[PDB]
Order: sequence, then C-alpha cells, then structure tokens
Amino acid sequence: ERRYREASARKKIRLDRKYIVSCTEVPLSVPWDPSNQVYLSYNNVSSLKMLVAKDNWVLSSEISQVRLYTLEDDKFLSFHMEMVVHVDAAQAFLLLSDLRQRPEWDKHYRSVELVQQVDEDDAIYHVTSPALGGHTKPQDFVILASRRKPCDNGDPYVIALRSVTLPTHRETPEYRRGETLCSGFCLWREGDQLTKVSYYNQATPGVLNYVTTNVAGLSSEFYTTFKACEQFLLDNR
Repeated sequence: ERRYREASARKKIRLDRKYIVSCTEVPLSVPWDPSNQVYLSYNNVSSLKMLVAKDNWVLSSEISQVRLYTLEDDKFLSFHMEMVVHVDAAQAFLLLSDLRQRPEWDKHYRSVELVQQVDEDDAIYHVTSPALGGHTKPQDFVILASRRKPCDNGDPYVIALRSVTLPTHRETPEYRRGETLCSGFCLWREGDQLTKVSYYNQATPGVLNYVTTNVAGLSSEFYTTFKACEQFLLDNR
C-alpha cells in the first residue's frame, strides 16, 4: 500500500548510495589449478561457514515463516534466506547439490552445463542467467561447486559455490561474464523429516540493483524463487 511504497523506495536509494562504488580489493574469481583443487574446495567451503558465523546479520523481512537476513559490509552487500521444509536433510542435500537440476525451480538459472567433474564432492559448472532489468544480453558464470557432509551433530550439510576461471571457457561476446564471490546452501537437521534450508549469497556485483530491490520490499522474487525450492524438495520425497 502507499504507506509501504514510499518508505521502501527511500530504503532502496540509501543502499544504492552506499554501494554505488561496486567494490579487485577482494578477489571474485580465482584461477583453476588441478593442483590446488583440494584448497580451492577447502577455501570455498571454509568461506561459506565463516559467512554463516558472522554476527552482524540483521533481519529484513518475514513472509509465511520465511525470513530474510541482510549484512551491510563496508564494500559489499550480502543477504541470506532462512526456511524450514518437511524433507530429510540428507535428501535435500542430494537435490540441492546438483546444479544441473537447479534450472527446474530457479528462474535465475537458464541453462547449466557440466564442464569438469573433479571428484565425488566437487565439480565445475557453466551457468547462464536471463538478462535482468537493464540488459539485452544474458550473463554467464563459471562456478566451482563444493559440498561437504556435517562433521558432528548440529553441524550443517554445506554446499558451496564460487566463481573461477578456465582457459577453455573464456568470456564470449554472446554472454556477459558475471562473477559471484561466494554463495551456496546450508542445511541443518531440525528433526526427523525436518530441515532448515538456508541460502547465502555473499557478493554478486552483477546483480546489485536486483538485490537492493528485493531487500527494500519493492519486489518479492527472492520469496517466490525460494518457495519454489520448498516445492521442489517436497515433490522428491
């Protein structure tokens, strides 16, 4: 309603003012080296856990028991979605770990190609996303997906996502080369057939405007795309 439209747009303008200066000070994509595969996979998963462990997360919104947290770092904007689903965490882990089945429920992943299967729990994908507001071209990503099972009780299943570079899939004029610093899921066992599904996205300069629109409340594509995940997991029990 009017009362919310006006105050929301004010919040969006402030966030743009703060993050107009995008961010090399931090490295988005990293060279892929089969020799450093174990550390690229370790640093990938380690980064996501440290993001979860940060303390200055602030709640922005809640809709039908689906929360939305945000974190205003000095250089980049991070958000995080929380949700509880009625599926076993182990089952949700196998579904959310294969990005090839992610276009089936996420509007933001148009196509997904598997470039190289490093090992059991690590792989390199080639992702393409539709053109967001203000572009004629879709943008593509070269992402390393690393998954790890929880070590102890209470620790989460982790699926990590980081952009990398490969000499075989270099930037092409048909797509815009996007780059995400660190994203992925975190799944907790909240009980028998219960799972707290969490999506984290640390930084993606190629979609800043898109994010600040959802955080301010002027849009609801995060919630739509995230409840589609809830519906994607429930059907595979």
